Amino acid sequence: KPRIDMHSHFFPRISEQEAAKFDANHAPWLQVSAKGDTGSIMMGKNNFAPVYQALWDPAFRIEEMDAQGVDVQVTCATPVMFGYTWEANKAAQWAERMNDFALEFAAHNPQRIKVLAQVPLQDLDLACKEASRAVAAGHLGIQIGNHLGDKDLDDATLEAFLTHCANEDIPILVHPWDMMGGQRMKKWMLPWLVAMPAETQLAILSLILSGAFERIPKSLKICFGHGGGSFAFLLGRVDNAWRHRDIVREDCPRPPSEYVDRFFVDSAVFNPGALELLVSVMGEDRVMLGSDYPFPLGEQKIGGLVLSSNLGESAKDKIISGNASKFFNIN
Amino acid sequence: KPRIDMHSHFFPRISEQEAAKFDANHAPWLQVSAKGDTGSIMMGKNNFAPVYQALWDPAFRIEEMDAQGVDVQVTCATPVMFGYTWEANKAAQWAERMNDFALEFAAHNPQRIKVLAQVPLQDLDLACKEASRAVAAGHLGIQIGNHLGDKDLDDATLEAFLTHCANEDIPILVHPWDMMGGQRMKKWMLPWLVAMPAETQLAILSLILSGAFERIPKSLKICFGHGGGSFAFLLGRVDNAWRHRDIVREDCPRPPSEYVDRFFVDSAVFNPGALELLVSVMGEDRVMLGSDYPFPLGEQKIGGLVLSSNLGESAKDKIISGNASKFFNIN
Ligand SMILES: [Zn+2]
Ligand SMILES: [Zn+2]
Repeated sequence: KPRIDMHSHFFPRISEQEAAKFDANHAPWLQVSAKGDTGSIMMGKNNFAPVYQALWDPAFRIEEMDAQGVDVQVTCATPVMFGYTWEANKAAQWAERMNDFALEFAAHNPQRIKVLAQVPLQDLDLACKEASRAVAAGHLGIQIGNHLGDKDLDDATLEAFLTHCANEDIPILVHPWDMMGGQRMKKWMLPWLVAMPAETQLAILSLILSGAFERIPKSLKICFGHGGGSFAFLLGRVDNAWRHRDIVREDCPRPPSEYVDRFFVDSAVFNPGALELLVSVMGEDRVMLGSDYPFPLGEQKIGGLVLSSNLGESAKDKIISGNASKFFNIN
Repeated sequence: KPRIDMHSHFFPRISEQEAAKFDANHAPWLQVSAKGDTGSIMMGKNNFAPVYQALWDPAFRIEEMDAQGVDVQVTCATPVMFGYTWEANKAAQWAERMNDFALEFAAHNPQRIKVLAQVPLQDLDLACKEASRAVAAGHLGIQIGNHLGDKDLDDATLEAFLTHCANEDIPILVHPWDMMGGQRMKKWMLPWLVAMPAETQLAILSLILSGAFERIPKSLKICFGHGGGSFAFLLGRVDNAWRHRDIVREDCPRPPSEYVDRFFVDSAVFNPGALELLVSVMGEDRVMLGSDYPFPLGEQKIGGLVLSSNLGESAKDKIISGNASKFFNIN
C-alpha cells in the first residue's frame, strides 16, 4: 500500500435487447435478480453463468476494495465477452462498446478503478486501431486471450500486434482462455486447474522458442496471468530440451530462461513454496500482485500470500505496489 | 552407494514383416543400420522416429550404464508400442509379444536390467490377465499410458485396473502419451514441454478429485513420470479451488494435497529449485531417480541433479536407490 491488484474482471450492465443488436444468441448479456446481490450471465435466452454482484456494480466493489487492503484495482473483460470468433467488424463494433462500458464502470471512481481494453484480435488493423483509441480514451492497456484459436502467439500476425502495442507503450495482460483439452476435463473445473496453466505456459514458450523476443522491442510491457501458469516450474525442462535438440534451439539464440527479463507475471500461485520459486525465476522486479477477483478460484484474502511470505520487505513492496505502478504507469 | 534408474525405455528387435502380421499401417517396428549403431522406429513403410543403439542393444546399454555409474536400470516400452487404439485381441497378442521381448532384453543381464510390462489397457479383462501373467514371468510391474482417448484415470475401467494391480501387489508407472493439444504444438517439441507435464498432472488430479484414492487399496504402489509433470507446482491452485468451489470438492473428501501419501513421482525435473519444491511436496520417501534414458531430452548425466543438490545424504540415498528398492523389490 499503495496496494495494486492488477488482475480482476468486470461484466457490463447490458440488456438482452442491446446484445441481440450485435448477435441474438452469441453475444453475452447480464441478468439481474430482484434483490440486486445476485444475477447471471446469459447467452441466448438461456442461462450461461451465475454471477456475483461484485462483477458489475463499481460501488459494491469499492466497499470490498476497502474491506480488502486494496487501494487501486485494475480490471478488464471476462474472456466470455472477447468474441474472437465473430465477424471482424461486428467484433470491433462490439469491442468499442465494452471498452466504453468499462469506462462508464471506471467513471464511478477513476482513481481506484483502472481498466484494460479488449481488441478484435482476429483482425490485425482493427485490433491495433481499437487499442490506441482505447488507451487514449483512458484504458491503461489491453487484455488479450492467449491464442486464437489454433496457431498460438508466435504467429507473425500476433507478433505484429505485440510490436504495435510495444511501439506505442501499450501494456498487455495475456489471459489463458478457450482451452484446450477437448472433450476431456469435464468435472471438478479441471480446465481451470490443468488447461489454464498449460495455455499460459504455451503462450510464453511460443514467444521464447519462436525467437519473437529477438524481433520485439524491449519497450514491450507484457504480463501473463496466474504466475505464468506452470512456466516457472517447468523452465528447467525447457532449457534441457534447448541444450539437446537443434530443433528447440533453431529459432532461439539464447537459453529460454534468459528471456524472463522481457515479460511479467502476476503472483496468483496460491502457495508460499511456489511463490518463492516464481520470484527466484522471475525476479522480485517482474512479479505483480493479481487476485483474479471476484472469481471463487481467485485469492479471497487479497495480498495474503505475499504479505505472509518469507520474502524480503523490499520484495513485498515491489510485488504489492512498485511493479504495477511502473508497468501500468499509475502513481 | 548403489544407483537405480527407474525410468528408461527400450524398443525390441521387431522386423517389418512380423509387425505386418499385426498391422501393416500402425504396428511399430525397428529398422537398424548395417553397422548396427543408428536405427529408426518405423510405422508401416514410413519413418517414425530416429533412435540409437542403447534403445535395442543391452550390451551397448550396459557399457553406457557403466560410464554413467548406474548399477540397476528399470526399463519399459516406448509408448508408441502401446496400441491402445487397436482391436483388443490383437493388442493383447502384441502386449504379450512385446513383454516377451522385454524378458529377452533383460536376459542379457537380469540383475542390472529390470523390466515393466505393457497391457492391452483398452480391455479390462485382458489387461488384468496380462499384468498378472507378465509379473509371474519376471516383470517388476506395469507401465501404462496416462489416458485412453477421452478416458482419464478416474474412468471406472482404469480405476478397476489399478485396483487389480493393488490387490495383486503389482506396481505401476504411469506415463504421459497421446498428448492433448491437437494441431497447436507442432514446433520446438512443445508437446513434450507443455502437453506432457499437463497430461501427467491431469492423471494425478483425476485420481485425487474423483475420490478414486478412497476406493483404491492403500497398498497400491503407483508412480508418475517426469516428477508428476506440473502437479507439485500447481497443487496450491488445486487446494484453493477445492476450498471455495463445491463442484471441485463434491467427490473428494480431503484437501487434494493430503493425497501425496498415496503415490510417487520420478525426479526428472531438471532444476534444483524445482527438485526442492517437489521433495517438499512429496517427501524424500516418494521421489525416485529416473532419467528417461535414452531419449535426447532425458537426463544426459544420470543422477546429476539429485547429487548436486542441497538435500541431505539421507534423502539422496533414498531417491538414488532406497525408494526404488522397496517400490520395485530389487536386491
Ligand atoms: Zn482471470
Ligand atoms: Zn519416458
